[PDB]
Amino acid sequence: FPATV
Amino acid sequence: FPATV
Amino acid sequence: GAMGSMERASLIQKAKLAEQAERYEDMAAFMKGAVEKGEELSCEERNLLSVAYKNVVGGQRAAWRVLSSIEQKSNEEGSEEKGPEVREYREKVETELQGVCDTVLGLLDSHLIKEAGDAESRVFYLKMKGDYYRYLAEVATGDDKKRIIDSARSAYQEAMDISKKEMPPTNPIRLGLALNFSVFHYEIANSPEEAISLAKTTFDEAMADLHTLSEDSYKDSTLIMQLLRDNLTLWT
Amino acid sequence: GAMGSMERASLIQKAKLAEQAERYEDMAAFMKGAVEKGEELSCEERNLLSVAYKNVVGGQRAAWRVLSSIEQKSNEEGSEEKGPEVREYREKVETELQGVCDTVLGLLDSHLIKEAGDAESRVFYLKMKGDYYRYLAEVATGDDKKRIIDSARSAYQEAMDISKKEMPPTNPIRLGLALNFSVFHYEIANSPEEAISLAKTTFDEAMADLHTLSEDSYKDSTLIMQLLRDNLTLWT
Ligand SMILES: *CC(=O)NCC1CCN(C(=O)[C@]2(Nc3ccc(Cl)cc3)C[C@@H](C)O[C@@H](C)C2)CC1
Ligand SMILES: *CC(=O)NCC1CCN(C(=O)[C@]2(Nc3ccc(Cl)cc3)C[C@@H](C)O[C@@H](C)C2)CC1
Ligand SMILES: [Mg+2]
Ligand SMILES: [Mg+2]
Ligand SMILES: [Mg+2]
Ligand SMILES: [Mg+2]
Ligand SMILES: [Mg+2]
Ligand SMILES: [Mg+2]
Repeated sequence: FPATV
Repeated sequence: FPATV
Repeated sequence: GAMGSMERASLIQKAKLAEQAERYEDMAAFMKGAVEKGEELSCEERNLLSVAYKNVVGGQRAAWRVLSSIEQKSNEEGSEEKGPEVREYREKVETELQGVCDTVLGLLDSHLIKEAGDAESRVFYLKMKGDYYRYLAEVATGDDKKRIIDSARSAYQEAMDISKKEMPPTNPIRLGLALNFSVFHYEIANSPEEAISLAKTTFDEAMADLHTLSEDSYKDSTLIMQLLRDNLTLWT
Repeated sequence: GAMGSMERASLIQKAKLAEQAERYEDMAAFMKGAVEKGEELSCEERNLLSVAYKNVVGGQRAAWRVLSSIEQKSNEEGSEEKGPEVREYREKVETELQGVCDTVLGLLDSHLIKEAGDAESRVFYLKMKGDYYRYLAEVATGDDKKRIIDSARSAYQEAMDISKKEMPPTNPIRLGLALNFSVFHYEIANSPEEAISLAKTTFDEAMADLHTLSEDSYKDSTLIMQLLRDNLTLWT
């Protein structure tokens, strides 16, 4: 999964 | 902590 | 609300203890109680709110993905019929996830966003709005899926418009918003080119503004820039 | 009970899904529902029960220890008074922990133990009884602490007596029981010499019986023997 904050 | 199962 | 009798300051104190104890459901319940006192949140308090719910829904999303993968495998040719249990339990997890997203969206709508006038607070809440509609979109399969996706897009877009007008390109909120909206484009809107363009332009514009920063601000900005780079590397 | 309408087999199926999804509270609720159907549990089903509650209470114990350490620090000379919140939240976690232990003990008492006649089932349940009284003992500070400690001891002792009569020294249940009862001696009963003697004799007696085992049984037994060795290394 891609990075999110 | 010591090991328990 | 079960937190109605507890002082605001005590809720905040307990949310910080819950975080230390990795008790994120408790942390979220405390911060929901603090929001429902009706006063605006400080930066630190907004961060407690976001961390609590990010961790709760993050765990739900990971479980939902495990279950959805088992369910998908069950519907492949030559898979033995095992009854309704996989679908039921994925539905159970899904309904609890949607409940948490509805709870966060409800705090934002009643009344965090409308009272947030400073760009840093308003952008932060609008980003959260986009994020929790995005989590709803991840699990949506019905008549409303398009409207759910559009709700996420609209929230992110309003946050982006404010951020570009009112914050420097290195501002961590601006950066985090762009990171997430880029993921929305890639994963939800079927717009990988938009996702890549946003991540790249965000990174590059931030790079050009690092010279203005203190050491500590530079650390903050570069940490998020690396996540933009990580996504670009994954996608190209 | 909210699981009363679900088939036993479906509860078991869902407990296995919950485990895959690392949803241990759900796993425990499913297995509680399965126990409450009233039928005896197979080996596999006993393992699902134990894993679910071990993971739920394990998390509670870790959180309780974080909170108790903060509370202890708050009561040291020169620590600023911060109000009742640390104690209240440690009490909240503690009460939830005690609730889970009471729920497990209640399943064992109504009616798992009394229906368990084979040594492998009866020893396993009696070990669980000792374990959940031990967790109660960890947090006990009142009039009943001695009786709680004795309840744990008595359950472990009955399990030990059966295990030594009816199982080989390498049997994984016998080994796990001894490991845990040794920890009880060290951590709860203030009996480190007893703890060490039990761990050493258990290890040595197992070692002497490994020659009788298949490769797969040898793997199972040696895995637990290593935990005995690890504890001995910690304690000597
Ligand atoms: C009140 C406020 O301004 N909060 C922003 C603050 C910026 C620094 N920071 C982060 O960099 C991380 N979290 C987020 C969360 C949301 C947004 Cl919009 C940006 C950043 C936390 C740290 C530990 O890790 C980085 C990768 C993200 C905390 C929030
Ligand atoms: C039905 C039954 O006989 N279960 C016993 C079985 C033995 C093998 N095993 C283990 O070794 C571990 N868990 C426990 C739990 C309880 C007891 Cl009394 C002994 C062992 C699990 C594995 C993954 O790791 C080892 C260290 C412990 C599972 C339970
Ligand atoms: Mg007040
Ligand atoms: Mg649904
Ligand atoms: Mg644009
Ligand atoms: Mg039936
Ligand atoms: Mg108490
Ligand atoms: Mg003895």
